[PDB]
Amino acid sequence: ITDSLAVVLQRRDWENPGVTQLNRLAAHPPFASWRNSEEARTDRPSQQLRSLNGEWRFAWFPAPEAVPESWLECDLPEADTVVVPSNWQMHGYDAPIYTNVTYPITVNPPFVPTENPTGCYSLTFNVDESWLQEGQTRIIFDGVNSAFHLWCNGRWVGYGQDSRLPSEFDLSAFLRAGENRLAVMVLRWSDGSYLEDQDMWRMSGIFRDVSLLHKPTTQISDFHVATRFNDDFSRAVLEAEVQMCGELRDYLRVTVSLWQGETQVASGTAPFGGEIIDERGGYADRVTLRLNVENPKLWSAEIPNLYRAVVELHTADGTLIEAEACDVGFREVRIENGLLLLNGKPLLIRGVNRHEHHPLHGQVMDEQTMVQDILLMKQNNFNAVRCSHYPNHPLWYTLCDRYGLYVVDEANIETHGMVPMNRLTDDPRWLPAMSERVTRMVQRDRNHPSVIIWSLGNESGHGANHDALYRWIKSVDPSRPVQYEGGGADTTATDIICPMYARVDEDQPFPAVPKWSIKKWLSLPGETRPLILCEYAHAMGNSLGGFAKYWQAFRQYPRLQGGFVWDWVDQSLIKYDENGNPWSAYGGDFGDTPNDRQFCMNGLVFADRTPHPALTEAKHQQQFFQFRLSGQTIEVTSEYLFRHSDNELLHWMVALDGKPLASGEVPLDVAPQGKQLIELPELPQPESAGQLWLTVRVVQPNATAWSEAGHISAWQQWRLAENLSVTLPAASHAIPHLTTSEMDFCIELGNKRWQFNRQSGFLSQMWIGDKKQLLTPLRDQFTRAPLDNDIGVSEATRIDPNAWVERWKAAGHYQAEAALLQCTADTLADAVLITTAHAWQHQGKTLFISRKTYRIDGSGQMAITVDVEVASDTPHPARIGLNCQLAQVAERVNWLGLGPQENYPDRLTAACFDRWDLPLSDMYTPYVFPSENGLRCGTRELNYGPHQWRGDFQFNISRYSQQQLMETSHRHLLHAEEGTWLNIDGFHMGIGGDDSWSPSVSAEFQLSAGRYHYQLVWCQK
Amino acid sequence: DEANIETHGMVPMNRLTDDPRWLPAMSERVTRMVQRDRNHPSVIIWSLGNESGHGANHDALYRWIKSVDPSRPVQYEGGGADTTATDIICPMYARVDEDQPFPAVPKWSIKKWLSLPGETRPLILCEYAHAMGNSLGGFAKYWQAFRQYPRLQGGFVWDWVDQSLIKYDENGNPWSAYGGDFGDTPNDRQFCMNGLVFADRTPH
Amino acid sequence: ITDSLAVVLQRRDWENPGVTQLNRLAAHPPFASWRNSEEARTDRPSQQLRSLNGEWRFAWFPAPEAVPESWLECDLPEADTVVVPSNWQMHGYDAPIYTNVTYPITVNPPFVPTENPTGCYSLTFNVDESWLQEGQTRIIFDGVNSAFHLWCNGRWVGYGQDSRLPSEFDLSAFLRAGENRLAVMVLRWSDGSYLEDQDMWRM
Ligand SMILES: OC[C@H]1O[C@@H](O[C@H]2[C@H](O)[C@@H](O)[C@H](O)O[C@@H]2CO)[C@H](F)[C@@H](O)[C@H]1O
Ligand SMILES: OC[C@H]1O[C@@H](O[C@H]2[C@H](O)[C@@H](O)[C@H](O)O[C@@H]2CO)[C@H](F)[C@@H](O)[C@H]1O
Ligand SMILES: [Mg+2]
Ligand SMILES: [Mg+2]
Ligand SMILES: [Mg+2]
Ligand SMILES: [Mg+2]
Ligand code: NA
Ligand code: NA
Ligand code: NA
Ligand code: NA
Repeated sequence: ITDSLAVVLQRRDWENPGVTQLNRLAAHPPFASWRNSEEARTDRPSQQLRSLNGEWRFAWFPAPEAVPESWLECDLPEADTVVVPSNWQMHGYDAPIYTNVTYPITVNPPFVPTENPTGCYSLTFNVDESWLQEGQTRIIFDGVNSAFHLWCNGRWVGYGQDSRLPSEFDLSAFLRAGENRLAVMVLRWSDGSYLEDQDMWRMSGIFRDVSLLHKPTTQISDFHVATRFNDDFSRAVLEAEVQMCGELRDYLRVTVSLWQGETQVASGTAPFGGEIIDERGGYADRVTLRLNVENPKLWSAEIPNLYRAVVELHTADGTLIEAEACDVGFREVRIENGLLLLNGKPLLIRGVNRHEHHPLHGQVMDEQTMVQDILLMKQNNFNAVRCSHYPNHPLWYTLCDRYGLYVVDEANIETHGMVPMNRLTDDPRWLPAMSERVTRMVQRDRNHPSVIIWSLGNESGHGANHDALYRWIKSVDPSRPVQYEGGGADTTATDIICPMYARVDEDQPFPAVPKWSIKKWLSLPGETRPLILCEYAHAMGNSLGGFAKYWQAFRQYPRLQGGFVWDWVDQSLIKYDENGNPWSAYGGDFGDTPNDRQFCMNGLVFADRTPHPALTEAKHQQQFFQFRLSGQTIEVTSEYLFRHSDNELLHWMVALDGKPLASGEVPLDVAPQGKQLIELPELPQPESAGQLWLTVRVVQPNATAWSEAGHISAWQQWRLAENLSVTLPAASHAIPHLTTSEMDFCIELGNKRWQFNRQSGFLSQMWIGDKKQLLTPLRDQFTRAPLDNDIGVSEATRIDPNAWVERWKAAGHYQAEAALLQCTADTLADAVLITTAHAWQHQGKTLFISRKTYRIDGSGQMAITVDVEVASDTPHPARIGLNCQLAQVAERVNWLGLGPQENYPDRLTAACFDRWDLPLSDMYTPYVFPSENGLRCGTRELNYGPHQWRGDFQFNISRYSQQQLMETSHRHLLHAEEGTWLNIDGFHMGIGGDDSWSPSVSAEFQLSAGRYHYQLVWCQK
Repeated sequence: DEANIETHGMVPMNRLTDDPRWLPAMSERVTRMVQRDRNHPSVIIWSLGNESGHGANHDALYRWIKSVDPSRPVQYEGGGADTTATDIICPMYARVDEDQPFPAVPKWSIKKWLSLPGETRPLILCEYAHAMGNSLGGFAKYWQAFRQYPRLQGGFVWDWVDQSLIKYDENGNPWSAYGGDFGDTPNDRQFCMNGLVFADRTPH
Repeated sequence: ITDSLAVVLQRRDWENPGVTQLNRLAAHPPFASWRNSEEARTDRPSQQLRSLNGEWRFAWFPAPEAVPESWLECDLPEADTVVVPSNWQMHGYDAPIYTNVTYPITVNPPFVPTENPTGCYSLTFNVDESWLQEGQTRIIFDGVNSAFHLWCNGRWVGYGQDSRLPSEFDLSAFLRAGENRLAVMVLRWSDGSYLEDQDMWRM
């Protein structure tokens, strides 16, 4: 009766910040309750641990109040069978929502909306009775979003809040032998929601594991590990504190053993009872052991050396009651003199922020995925990750511990949508709620070596609640520093200056919470902390421009110790078309309102875990080896702090315009932070004209746990020389033949023919034989299909006048009208010469002026010359080039320039100058939300079909016009056009990326010169 | 002004104070006081309570106040009288010249305490000169020290009035009662009597 | 029904450190709500402020569970008339205890003892309706030791812990014009007790 919904729901615990849990047990590190040492030791699987994951019964309701009492007793008829864990929105029950800042619900804390989607989960299962006899049996919910009530065998059990941490309950008193039934009522909204405003998809359900744990009545209730070292790390002290629950008896003992794989390194045994702590005594129920270790093996992202620790609770006679264990890593994290140190050295964080997201599973995680991520990261030179913005699936930590990644554990608190942001955080009333959120995380994760920094959450302003919490940790766990960006990134609540989106050299002086250039920030009067950006280089779409600027600063300023890119994967979901075709969806794609469109897409990889081109730039900028070239010597520098170049091969090679003339292989031998000199054999001195370039690569001969054999970890290239061509084109036996008409001019030469329309002034068509070559005339082009960055947050409804796109639009760039100023033809002794002049205008203003010359000789080549003038008072144009639609369509693309991936002016350091050949398809970048893409710069020769272009330009080539791209919102809606679209740019604006909601392209990358010149050569084979 | 928190009987004393679980409870206790009394000029120091050992909960609370009300210092004696949780060294019952070196929470002579390596805070005894019955011997010793050492800024005597209650004899005669006088068990007898004045407010 | 003891006491909020209050308003400095400057200025007395101190009706029980639902509705027969504020031990209801360090009860947080002396206080009073028309009306307990539940006109209102600070509740929705009745159930032990071990008389 009191177990009745009617009654339980009476209280509406989900609308009371004062109630965050009911009868939930206390937090702690991971238990298995092994009943055998070896097992625990070898991390086998414990039988006192049982998963309840699988098929369950589900039913959905628009509101809690609509639930039926029967439910408690009996399963429903209309119930469905579902797999757990999972997100109900992923099963079509309701929609997933995608907002960033704005709360999905109405802001009226601590009130949630009357219509609050309820998910009734139920499960019937059997229990061994042996369990029922002795010991304790509890259930564990690794993750339930957002809040929920629980019943067992018809009996009300408890309540819980905080979608990201475990919830435990003692079932011991509700279990019957044999068949039992669980009834979990889960709710979308709760007061907890107010603390969970992360910019992610808003979902719900039992998205994390469910289990049962059988523990002895007298058991290990908790334990902590700590390492201490001597000044040189030649000796450590493992110190373990253990707490027990149960019946205290003098024959109880505890043994802690340290293992190095097969070897037992140290052991210690003792009886309960601590040292005096105060006037009343000590902890009778605790005990602390101290193990000494000589020449311990240190743990690091570079070399995750691990040890295993075993905690055995037993009697004096030797009888074991139970065992617990964990992996241990010897490392010391400390901030000293402005620097963040690890094991004595100063780190350089090559980090990234990462959400728990699966295109198919929603927020549900699994080993497989996790590992994928890890491997990728490692493979791309990352060494750290930030749990944006809640505690992760437990397994994660282990993996990181094992694989080697620095981690920032972050509390599940974001109140982004409040106003002002710290409205809650500065309120005592919410303190307790917040507290729970921090404390619990700590208790759970504190023994993992990979965790090196605690974080109080994200975007929640700065409030006293923070200060208090910050302090709490400090007292409880002094082994790791604490950071928090809210309220200015340098408050009393952070041990590190951890801004987000601060620029390298430019200040953004917002009131109250200005973002200084990072170099300046460091030097403010009185400032002494290290600086690490919690978020930077917004990777939304075609982005990452400027990345190198950061890396360079990082490398030059000691106190700038890196940052975490934003972010790992796109938060895109799959949908299907009627043909059962899957496609990537984003904000509003589920009729979800309100929503933030593509904003959920900012990763370096696609949800499927396929890389965006940007990834490469990252990998390159983050390499662990740095090169210097001096004469014939290569200087190599190691950015490793702990390892030696023991799996490194250096391949080098020389080529002339793509023609390889020499290669070499040299094994690396460099100590962490050391230098290696590399002597080059005498280099070739070709006569032929061209550019001589040197290229080095670093290879990993042997595979690793995270990499294959032959992995490339670093590269670098240099231009050795140049041999200017002083040659002359041999004579032609003939010369083109001009032919006027009213409409045009005709140039003929053999099978070749070119035509220029006299009204438009453009080269309208050209033939080879009887084959027309263009579907569209060759013309000047000044715009681009806006990048995400070009758009920012401008919306049709709510336009952002400073967005590039906005300006371009307003300027009429997108719709200016060309006007022939002049067009003439002339016959020279050795060729035909055409000259034109056009003007683009808009509303009486002249934006650009394009003056060209086309000169066709007897060799059949057409040389083009372009000179443009840009009004100083118009917004710098996205680009300056030409375009046309070629009638032909080929398989491959071959060029001599920067490659092979997409590269832009402010994003091309990772690219190499060579000869590339790819399939047309590869020249396209399937950004979910479409825009200008696939460009390659620094090109000297381009070949497609019978065509060849020469000069010095950048280009792109695909089947989609810029207009198409510009007019389509999803990749899945593009359809190839008739021939091949080609854009050849003399110049192209940068892409930016410092952030995606303001103009982020640096001046050096803007087309602000006023006058531009370029030349080109076109021919056929 | 002192928060309503004493866990004296725990064991060890900070059993609760060092537990997150009790944090919220404790919090309420502090926060609320502050919100209520902060505008009174007479209040010049906030105190986190009494005899509850020293626990993280304390640190957090200490900090909270500091942030919210920077106008007054915060003190707390628990756990040694000189923890990170107090702006002042505020022991109770430390002697003028003699040290009482209890393990973990020794009570140094107050003159010595001041000079410990690294110590810089002022010292004010939160409790001293136990006025139980025929007492107060030695009082002058303190006063003199106080007067001679700048950093010794005084203290609060323990305590004002006797905590005695009235009872009646059969002749309807009233009489002062103490521990166990109500059959109350267990009890601490006269210990409730340590004032400078009698409950009626008549001076000792 | 949900206002029923049977139901309310179900939860045993007094044995849960997680629950320290229910529907209690937020803390703040002292208000009078003067409606005239001068008054406030000269610290006169505000009429938006009313004392409920005086004679009330009291009844004592060895345990909460022993209370009678009737109580909610109707005053008791065996109820006594008492002055408030006051300490029930001072009226002979039970004994005052004098321990210093040692807890008066058994140490088993957050558990309190089954026999936990309950004091049922009740009060019937009249409310001007003008108050009932506009504005907000709340009640204020300057001090209740140690924990307690509250009802107004038969309706369950809230809960509170911490014997030394005020507890406030908005009555606005439970008041009727004219006659109203308050029912306050007060408890000796509560989880709060674990935080109130001062060496003083336990009342
Ligand atoms: O990828 C989204 C990021 O948004 C930033 O917040 C911006 C927000 O995008 C913008 O709409 C608003 O005008 O300004 C905010 C600046 O605080 C976040 F800060 C990032 O962490 C991402 O969520
Ligand atoms: O007036 C009583 C005072 O007792 C002190 O505590 C003593 C206690 O009296 C004694 O029985 C025990 O052995 O040692 C305690 C020392 O911590 C208090 F500290 C004072 O504040 C008074 O309560
Ligand atoms: Mg709640
Ligand atoms: Mg956000
Ligand atoms: Mg309680
Ligand atoms: Mg005491
Ligand atoms: Na640096
Ligand atoms: Na985003
Ligand atoms: Na002095
Ligand atoms: Na006393």
